[PDB]
Amino acid sequence: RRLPIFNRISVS
Amino acid sequence: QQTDLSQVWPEANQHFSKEIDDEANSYFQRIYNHPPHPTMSVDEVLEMLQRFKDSTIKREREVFNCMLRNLFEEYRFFPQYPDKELHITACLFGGIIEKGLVTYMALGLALRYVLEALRKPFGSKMYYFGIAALDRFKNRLKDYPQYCQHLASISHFMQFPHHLQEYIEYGQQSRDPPVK
Repeated sequence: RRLPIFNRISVS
Repeated sequence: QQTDLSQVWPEANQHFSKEIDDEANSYFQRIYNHPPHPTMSVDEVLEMLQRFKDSTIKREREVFNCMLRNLFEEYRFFPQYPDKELHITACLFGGIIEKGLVTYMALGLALRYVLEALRKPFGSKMYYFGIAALDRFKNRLKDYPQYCQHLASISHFMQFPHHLQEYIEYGQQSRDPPVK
């Protein structure tokens, strides 16, 4: 359910 | 695995869930932005969240709920955040506790998330998330003496900043430290 901003900053 | 904090912060009505998500996303984009992109400070975001939390306007409460729910559900990803954004996140997370924007279950969860971060290796990014969050709500520690006992029992408590050691130890006794 993640907001795009968190997908963006996260290094997975 | 996937945490779900919707019992504290309910999901938005389907009718405007896209717009609520986009608004929440925008506030976070601004808290993490750098010039020349639009920014908001942690204090500005906290001021807004205080207004929204128990607003009589549904849209404002919905954006509050969306922001807090997502922030808390993000905890398992915090170790993946770059150091700059993680620090901002820590200040926001500690400020939420400081300003009483979470109570009961969510307050206990917030405290637990800070404690677990402080238990990570000394000098690690999550250790520093813990320290930054704790510094924001240190004036509340005397209200949580058992929590303070747990903090003091951390294996590298002796490496915490001096003032935090004081706040924690006096907090165990339900007291302010000798100077604040």
